[PDB]
Amino acid sequence: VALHPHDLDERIPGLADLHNQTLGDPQITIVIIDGDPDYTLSCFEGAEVSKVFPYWHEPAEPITPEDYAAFQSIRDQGLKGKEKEEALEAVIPDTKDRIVLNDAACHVTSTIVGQEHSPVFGIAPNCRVINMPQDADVMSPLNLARAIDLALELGANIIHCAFCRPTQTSEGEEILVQAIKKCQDNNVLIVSPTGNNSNESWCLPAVLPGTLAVGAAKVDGTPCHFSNWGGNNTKEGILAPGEEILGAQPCTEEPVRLTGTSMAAPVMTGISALLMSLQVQQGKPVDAEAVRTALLKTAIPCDPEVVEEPERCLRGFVNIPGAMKVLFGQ
Amino acid sequence: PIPFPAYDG
Repeated sequence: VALHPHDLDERIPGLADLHNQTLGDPQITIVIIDGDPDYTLSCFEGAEVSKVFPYWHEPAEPITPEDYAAFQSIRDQGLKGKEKEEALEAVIPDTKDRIVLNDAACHVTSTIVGQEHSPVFGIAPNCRVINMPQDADVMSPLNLARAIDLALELGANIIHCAFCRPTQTSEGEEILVQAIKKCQDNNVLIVSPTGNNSNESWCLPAVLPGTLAVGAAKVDGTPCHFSNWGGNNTKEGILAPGEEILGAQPCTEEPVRLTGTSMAAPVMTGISALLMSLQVQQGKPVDAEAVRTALLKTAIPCDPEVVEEPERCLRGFVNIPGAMKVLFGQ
Repeated sequence: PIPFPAYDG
């Protein structure tokens, strides 16, 4: 029986049992590199969250509730594609792109640290979360590397990198590669999404060695058609719930369900946070690489008779119960 | 328009 009923218990075998053992520990710090979330929401009341704005950015003009209202109205109407961007352009041309970021940062941050009994109950609500907004080229590898270095200095155990910088290969700028290696050398996990390009292009940092790449799964566990895959996405990535994931949006207590690898990544950041929290609770040392390799090696591969291209599932669907066996002997 | 972070469709 689940002591902390979570929306993803039925889609994620072993989640409920893991929540019965922990909701996170404050000694585990997650730094989220994304936009600027809304801490006034009740899902963050009592959450140990704080913002650190990179000092080398000039802060952007605040965004009016009205602009957020406009964005959400166009979403609620279910407009999509060209029609959606013509709508956004007509009412909020100068803030549409920042709102996309900030909105997603709300959703992602709540998926991770949302407090129980609020509108959004996240995976790891008792962990310490530092948002590092990039609201103020901003996805350039230089700037992500700089952000990463700071996240380490801030004491990150996990760095959730919400960003996808395009690439047609596994090569990224060396500065970013060095930043990822630096995370491995310091026992810090980096999670990031594989992207929603349907393999028309790939993403940095997902495809760089060292990162935990995350792909998006449907409700039934099969991979979403748009979720990028192949190369290092497959070798070092894992599939997790990505469709219809519940989360927050700014300025309103009403939550919204979103779809994408950006919504699957946070779930894995959360699951990883709990596995690390459990190490602390049991006096074992915190070990990011053990957690990452445990998740990868126990991931369940898709059935070739159900999914046409199994490599789309990357190493496989997240398998908490296997992870628990490897790390804790359960 | 790239369908990231949230996919429409």
